This record gives sequence, structure tokens and C-alpha cells, in this order.
Amino acid sequence: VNLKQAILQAWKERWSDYQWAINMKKFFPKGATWDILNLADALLEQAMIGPSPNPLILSYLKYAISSQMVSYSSVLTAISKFDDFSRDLCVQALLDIMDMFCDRLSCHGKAEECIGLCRAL
Amino acid sequence: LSKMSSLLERLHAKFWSETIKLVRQVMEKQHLVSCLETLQKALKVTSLPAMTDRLESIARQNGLGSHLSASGTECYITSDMFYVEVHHGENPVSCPELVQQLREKNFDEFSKHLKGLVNLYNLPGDNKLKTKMYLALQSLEQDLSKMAIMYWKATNAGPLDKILHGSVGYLTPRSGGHLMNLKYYVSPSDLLDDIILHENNVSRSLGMNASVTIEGTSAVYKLPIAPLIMGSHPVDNKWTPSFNSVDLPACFFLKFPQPIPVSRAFVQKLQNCTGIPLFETQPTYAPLYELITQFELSKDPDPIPLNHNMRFYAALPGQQHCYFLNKDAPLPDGRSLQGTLVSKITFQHPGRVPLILNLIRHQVAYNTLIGSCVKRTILKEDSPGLLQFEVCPLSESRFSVSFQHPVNDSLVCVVMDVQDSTHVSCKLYKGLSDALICTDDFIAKVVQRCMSIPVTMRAIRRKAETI
Amino acid sequence: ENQVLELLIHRDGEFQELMKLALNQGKIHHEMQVLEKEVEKRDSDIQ
Repeated sequence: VNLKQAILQAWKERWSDYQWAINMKKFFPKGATWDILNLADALLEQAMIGPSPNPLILSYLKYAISSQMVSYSSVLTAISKFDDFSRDLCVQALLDIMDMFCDRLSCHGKAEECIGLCRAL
Repeated sequence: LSKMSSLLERLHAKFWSETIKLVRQVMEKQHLVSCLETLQKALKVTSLPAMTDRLESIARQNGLGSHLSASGTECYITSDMFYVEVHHGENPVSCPELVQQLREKNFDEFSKHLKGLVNLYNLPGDNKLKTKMYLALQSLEQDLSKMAIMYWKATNAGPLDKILHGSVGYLTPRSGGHLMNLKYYVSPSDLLDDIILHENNVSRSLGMNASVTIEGTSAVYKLPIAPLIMGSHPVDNKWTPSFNSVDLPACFFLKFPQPIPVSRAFVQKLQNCTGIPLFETQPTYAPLYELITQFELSKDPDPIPLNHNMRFYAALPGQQHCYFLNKDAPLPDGRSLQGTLVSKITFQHPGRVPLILNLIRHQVAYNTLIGSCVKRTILKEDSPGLLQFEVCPLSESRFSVSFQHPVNDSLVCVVMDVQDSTHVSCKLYKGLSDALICTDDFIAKVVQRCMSIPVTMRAIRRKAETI
Repeated sequence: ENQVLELLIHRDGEFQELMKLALNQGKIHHEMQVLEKEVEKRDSDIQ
């Protein structure tokens, strides 16, 4: 259920967004709510490799954002950690992704998760 | 099955002089006989009257006025051409080619040659403007001959620099049915057959040609009847101002035997170079991936389509490649690399040809590089190997191939940008946690020596595996 | 009609092949007769 190992197999054959989501669950029996795994962070690492970020990783990130069970804080921290301003394509893609899910910032869960969201913000 | 019925009818009727008498009586007082003669022409016993009939039938299909003066010497006469075998001037030149077909049983090529001479005058002119129009044509081949002479004066190198990277292209001046053609490209794959020496005795189909000649056009244009080039720079060519000249309703066209897939930016830089619009009406723009695949699948005819489904397979002595062209890739401009097909080029003065042919050379080089992945080979669902490769364009004359690291697990991208006809630069993008694979100059040299993506991928794989 | 015009040509293209067939057996006739000569003299020789 390793992140790189599963992402490579997903990438080799063109898969729809829902099929990859269905498949990921099948790959690892204990999901652990995507916390130890840092799935949002892992996608970014694949995305920044190419000079132009591939649209399929961005679509996977969009789908992960769509589900309420993926916290917005982890995505924000992963985006902030990268920086390094190599080229305009990556910053434009990150700008579009950030523009997509902002202005709501709704968090459901325990209070310490809200505290972590404040620090991530 | 009609043979039995014919035999039965003949047996019925077999139960002459009377027929001859009836025909004689009719004689004393169309196309079917010509059709019978031309159908019997192919097997005619070799003799002088038989060849006379063959030539008269050939003229009948070609529409030439069939007039004979003797059994051995014949004259082809039409509006403005006159050729004798044993108008508006004498015979151009006693070229040995036409004698070569005539002396042997090569009359089909002779008929095509006659049709080509006729097609030289498919003009709507009034037999005086047409005359003048062909006179101008002479001026144009003189000007291109002077261009080639100047470029030969520039450097005493081989014809390879004349064809690939040079002004205009290699000359084959008009002689008989073969028009004056210009050689601008030969691919390294096409260059080597089964190492081909490139001495002066080069064939006309060895690669692709670019003919220049005149066809009537809907517009009226100012063209020089007299030769335009009289003074020559040491190494340049300068065109003297026109007007002699007069508003002649025709244009100079560069004809390509087959269409080339060209991007949109190539089209607008073409009107930037020339100024005359290429297309009368706006055509439908499509990504040039399907266009190039259909174009270079025609270099190997097959009546049965391959059903590739944009999943192309390549067979190598040690590797097997599975290719995904990945059409409709997201460019920064928001669209994809849209492209169309070009077959004809319009131009006004002989000073436009070098830039037009240079841009054509660049586009052909880029198209061949992209289409090297295109193959008819199928090695389906082979579990060992079967490396996955994805092609994604980035900008005009730019693209990139992204693929899994041959040893490691991260992705690796190799980006190609074509500078000139034989100039291509290469860059590498790799992850932070990775090892050395290759150098950009090595990839550029491999591209310049082969101009083929699968071969470059093989070289990179071998060099990374040796490390 | 035109179906018979080819039919003459179809018959035309075969007797010329058959014409040399008769000529080929002409040289053949000389070969067969000579062999008998020694057959008969041999028969007398053994008789």
C-alpha cells in the first residue's frame, strides 16, 4: 500500500478518477484516514517532477479535496512546504488549486484538529 | 460464360462474298473502330506502321492533333508546343530521356511525359498572355539557377549542405515531363537503405521533392517577364525592382507531391514571410497527432487499418516500447498543438522561396521526430519489459516525453526543442532523490545523428543501465 | 460487343505459345527415330 508503488501502477494505465479511488482502498486494508500516508503530499511530489504538472495528479488532488474526509490543512501545509519558485507552470497550477477550495475552510471534527487548522492557515 | 452462347450462335449461323458485296454497295454510296485499334495496340507486332498507330492512338487519348508526314519522323503539334521525333520558338533541348523511353517499350511513361507538357499549358490565357506567361516562367528558372550558383560560390561543400541546410534546395532543372524540382530534405532513416553514397547521380524519388511552376489563379498579380536577377552579391542575392511587368492573372506556386502536417503558428509565420494567404477559406484545425499518424502510415501501404487507438507499438532488438501520444495535452496557451495539411504554397517573387523552404524544413524535421514513434509493428500484451512512454507538447517546436525512471521509482521528463532544420536542443528534468542518467549534449548528438525518439530512448536506457 | 474482342485476344495469346510447342516436338521427332536405329541393329546383333 506504499504511496509511490500504487501511484506508479495507477499512472502506467490511464484510469478514471473514481477507479483510482476505488482501487486505492483495495490496495491497503488499513487506511488510517490518510494521516500517516500523507496522500495529498505524495501527489504533489509526483506533480512537481515534470516541467509541466500533469493534469491527472491535479484531478486526483481535486477529488481528494472534494471528499470531506480529507482535511484542508494537510494540503495547505504540503503546498507551503514546496515553494522554491522554479517556474511559472507549477505556481499557476498551485494558484488554481488553492483558488478552487478556498473561501469555505469548513472543518468538522475535534477541537485539536481546528487548532491544527489555525496553525496550517 | 458467354463463350458457350457465342459458340452456339456461330454453330446456328454456320449452316462472306455476299457480306463484302453489301459493304461495297454501302461504301460506293466513329469511336468504336478507334477503340478496337487502341485495344489491339498493346499486342501490336513490332513494326513501323504499328508504332505509328500506337503513337496516333496515344495522341487520340491525349487529344493531340494526330498528323503524320512519314513512317519514321513524326510531329506533335498543339497550341504552343511542337516536338519532332525521328511552337513560339525552336525545340528547347534534345534531352536523352525521351529518346530513352521512345527507343524501348516505355510508351506509358512517354504518354505521361506528353500529358505533362500539355499540363504545362492548362492556362485560361488567350494564346498570347499564355505565351508571355511561359516566357516569364523561363525567367524564374534562370533566377533559381543563379541562386544555386551563388550558394555554390558560397562554399565548395557537398550537396548535403545544399539540400538540408541551405538556401532554396538542390536543383533538378526542367527537362521534358519532369519539372524543375528542389531537394530540401532526406531523413537519416531514409538516408541509409538496408549507407547510401550521395554522389551527383542521385535519383529524383530519393527523399521528397518540391517543384516550383505556374498555375492560373483567381487573382491578378504583377510578375516579371524579364529575368529579375542581373547583379549578384559575393555571398547573397539581390532582386532588382520589377516593371518588364504587367498585371497577369496568374501566380507562382510551389507544389508538394504529398501534404505535410503543419502547426497553426507555422501558417501565420508563412503569411508573415510571404503576405499571400495560403487558404482561401478558413479550414478546420485539429491536433496534428492524427494528421501525422495518417500521413506516415501512408509510407507503408496496407488496405487494412491497424486499429492503433493512439497506443502505438515499437519493436527494437532488445526493447519493446508501448507509446501513448496523449493528444489534447494542455498547453500554456489553453489549446493543443492544432495542425493542418499543406500541399501547395503561393508566392509572388523568387525572393520568398528560401525562408519558405527553411520553415518547411523545420516543420518536416519536427514532424519526422514526432512520428518516429509511429510504427505498424504490433507486439501485444507482452509482460516482460513493455516500457510506457507518454508524449506531451509544451510550446511550438517544443515537446517532452515523460516516463518512469528506468531504475528508480520517480518520474523523469526529457524535453526537446527544435531550433532549425538540423538543430535540436535537449534538456532533462529529474527528481531530487535520483542518480545521474545522461547529459543533454549526448541526447542532442543522438537526435542530430538519427532523428528518432525510440532510438534516443534506447540510447538513454543503455547509458543509464551501464552506470 | 466487347466480351468477344478479348476472347479473340485470349485465343490469340495461346496459339503462339502452342506454335512453338509444335516446333519443339519437331526437334523431338529427330531424336526418337535415331534411338530405334540401334535398337533394331542391337536386336539383330543378339539374334
